[PDB]
Parts: sequence; C-alpha cells; structure tokens
Amino acid sequence: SIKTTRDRVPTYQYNMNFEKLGKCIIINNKNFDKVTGMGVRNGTDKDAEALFKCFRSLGFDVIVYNDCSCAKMQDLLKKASEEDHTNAACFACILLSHGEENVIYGKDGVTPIKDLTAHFRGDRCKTLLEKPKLFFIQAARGTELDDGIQADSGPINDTDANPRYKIPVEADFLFAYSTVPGYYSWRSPGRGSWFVQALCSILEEHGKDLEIMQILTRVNDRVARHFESQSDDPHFHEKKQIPCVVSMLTKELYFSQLEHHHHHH
Amino acid sequence: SIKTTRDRVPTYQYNMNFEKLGKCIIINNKNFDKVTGMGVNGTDKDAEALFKCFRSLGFDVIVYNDCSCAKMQDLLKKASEEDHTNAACFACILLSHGEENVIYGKDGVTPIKDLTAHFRGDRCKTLLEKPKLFFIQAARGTELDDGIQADSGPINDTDANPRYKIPVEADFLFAYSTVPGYYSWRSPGRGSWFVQALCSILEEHGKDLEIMQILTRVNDRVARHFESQSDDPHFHEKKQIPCVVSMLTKELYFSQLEHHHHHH
Repeated sequence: SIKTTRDRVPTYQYNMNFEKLGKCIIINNKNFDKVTGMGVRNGTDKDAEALFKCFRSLGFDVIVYNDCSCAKMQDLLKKASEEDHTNAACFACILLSHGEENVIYGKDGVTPIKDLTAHFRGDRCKTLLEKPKLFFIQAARGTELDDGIQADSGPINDTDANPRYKIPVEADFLFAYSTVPGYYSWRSPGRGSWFVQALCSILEEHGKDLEIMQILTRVNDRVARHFESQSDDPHFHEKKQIPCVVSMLTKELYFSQLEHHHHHH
Repeated sequence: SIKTTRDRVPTYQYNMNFEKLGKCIIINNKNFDKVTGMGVNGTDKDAEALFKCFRSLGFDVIVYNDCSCAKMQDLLKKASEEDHTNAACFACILLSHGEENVIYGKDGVTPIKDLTAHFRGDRCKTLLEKPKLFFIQAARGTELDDGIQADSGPINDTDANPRYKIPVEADFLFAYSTVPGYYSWRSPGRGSWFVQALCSILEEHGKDLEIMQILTRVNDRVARHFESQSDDPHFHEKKQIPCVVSMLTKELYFSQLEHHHHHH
C-alpha cells in the first residue's frame, strides 16, 4: 500500500516504562602496568568524560571506573549482574581499553569479553531478562614500540588454563564494537576517538527520537566518512576501519517513552 | 542543542534508485558426501520460500544446489566480478551445515570469511557504498541420538565472535542462524524457523520496514520458539537465537524513495 500511517504502534519495542533507565558501567582504562607492555591511552579520558555526560543525559545511572585490573573489571561486572534490576529498563556497559583477540586489556593483563558478559548469560541475572543489555566497546590493538631499538623480549606460554573465546549469542544483547584507534599526534593531546565522539554526538541529539539501530548506523557512517576524507600530512594514511554492530535484540530500542524532554526555563 | 539548520531529507537511507534491486544468490546444500560425516531435510522448502520471497521483493534470484566448496567459492567470486552498477544492492543466502567459522559444501567445509571476502570494496567496486546482504542458515550437524538410558544428554557450545567469520567492512550485513531443524523423529521437514520467520516477515513488511526492523522481528519470532514449553528441568530444547551483524552505513529499505526535496 501507499501512504499508511494509522495503527497502534507497537508491541515491537522494548518496554521502557520503568522507575529508571538502568545502570551504565564505564570502565575507562588509561594506564596499564609495565608487565603488560601496553602504552598509555591518551584521549581515553576525553572519551570517557564525553560518554559519561552523554549516557547520563539519556538517563543512565552511570559510574566510571578507571585503570581497572582484570580482576576488578571482572569483579564489578559480576557485581552489577548480582544486583536487582527489577525497576530498570535495561543495562549498559562501556569498555575503553586496548584490544586483542576476543579480549580486552585490564590494568594488569588481558581478560576475555566472554567473561564480562557471562554474568548475564541467560539464566543468570533474571532481573534483566527480556530487557536489553548493551555493550559498547572501544578496544583497538596496541601501538606497540614500533620496532625502534632492538631490545630483549620473549613471549611466555603459561596461564591458569581458561580459554574464553565465545561471546555467546544470547537474546536481548547488543554489541557496538570498535577497533578504530586514535593516537596520530606528536605530544598526543588527546582529541577523543572517532567512534566515541560519533556515538556521543549522535546520541545526544537523537537518543530520544531514533531507535538504537538508527543511531548506531549513523555512528558507523560517521566513523566511515573519516576513511573517505584526507588525513592531512603526506604519506600519513591509515587502513580503513568501521565500527561493528552485533544485535541479538528482539525489539526496537528507544531511550524514551512518549512526548519529549523538558529543556525550557 | 549543537546544530540548527534542519537538513534532514532524511538522506540517511541507501539510494535505491537503480534499474535493478540486485542479484540474490541462493546456495541450497541438502546432500553431502558421506566422508564429511554430514547428513541430509526441509532445506528445499526453505530455498523455495526464499526464492519466491526475494523474487517478489524485486531481486534477480538464482538457486544453486548441492554445491561443492569449490563451486561455492567459485560462483561467489565470479559474482563479485560482474558489473553491479545498475544494481541497488546484493544478497546471498547460504543454506547448509555449519561449523565454527566454516560452512559446509558437498565435499567439505569452507570458511564463510572467504565466501564473503570476495565482495570487499577493493574487489567489487561496482557494489561500493552498496549493501551486501548475507543471510546464513547453518546449524551444527548431528544425528538423532536416542536409545540407551544415560545420566547425561546432548551438549553444545555457543562460540560465536563475529570477527573471523565476517569481513568487517562498510555496507556489509550478516544474519547468521545456527538453529537446527529438530522434528527429526517421524515428521518431515517443515523448514527452519529462521528462514520461515524471515520470509514471512519479509512478505508482510519487506517494502515498509527497514532491514534492521525486519531482522529484529525475525530474532524475536525465532526466539519465541523457546517460551517455557517444558515439564522437568532436564528435557528441553536449548534456547537459541539468530545473530545480526551490521556494518551498514545507512538505512536499508527495499522500496524506492518517493518524491522528496521539500522542506522549509
């Protein structure tokens, strides 16, 4: 049919009618131990700060945790799952650190995303069932030492035997991964990552009128446009990156209910 | 408040003004070589439903059957070698046995990362900035085990990290489904839930809903097949759900943008 706008709409959206939108954990890891070999994540602060203001505006009970250790990160995530979200619309976790294969970097070493998400896997955490659990991740690979002076180094193979490369496809889970780096500066003043900046800019302008997928998509195109334009300075170009969205959502996500938000004096 | 000019067209949709909607390759694998240890039912119904569905959607569908890994890898490549300039988008549906980051051909297994890689921008420039949809139905294969009484039942894994199974590039969209077929006791194949869901929801809203909307509805549709139909905490169907990976940079609508350009 043509031009059809007259119907109840709808039972196709996640229910937001709750005392609170939900909690938003923001793990902002900028400094990693030497035993790690990872460099300082500049701008991660700008990011985190931007994410804080942004998600807070959406109505998230956000808390920022910095330089968390694998044990710490795992700890708080498990604690959050431990809580009662009966009067919450959803949950959101944001990770800002170095990224490898299926794992995020902690203050000390590396911890698999699988674990962080485990705490909510199906059965666990019944108070969040039927509700979205959002994971926004920004974990690019390390900048390394870039060759330079030849030093003494050697990889060691000895762990507590606990491989976790699965990140199970559970319902009502959404992931917005980003491997797009950002540190092409001399003094490294930190101007924030493209992804974060996009995710924030767009979110704090359509986070109340657009559905999650719409936003995330615009963020994608936004970040995309960066690899379609110049990067200044000759022979200084980078390989194209693009955020990734994995959605196991079963409804439309809207950080609103009805009407608009009051901003008038 | 950050920008006040109002330029929303909204030019946030993939331009569908083309001669054709695009090609839709359907690889329907139903029979495999015994060496693969893989079994044969219901896929033909799925293929038929898809072909019809995507056809009425406007696609130019082509159905392949019982393909080898070479053939699967081959035809997909040639396809990226064609000129898609007159096409709005591209679609490929794979129906076969699944394993980790690999899909089964008739004679073996081949990584889906290779099947799709063929359309990466710098390999298929005629589809640059154009949606490349990949719908996949590849549940893990197995034989119906039921006889001697045991204290343990079936066991599986949920290993699925879309990175080594997707060529993370702009305008790529994947809808994986590892849900089996079940009903392998006496009742014939009725088609996978995912496929039926997709087609069904596509018939009714294929030209009025945005792809993610459609796909999300399919997720829920498929998900509802695990309400709470059980008696004792032991004999129950393992809850499963399809996974949607999007690298799309615009909203995808299978219809044509009507008369616009009119705002004050």
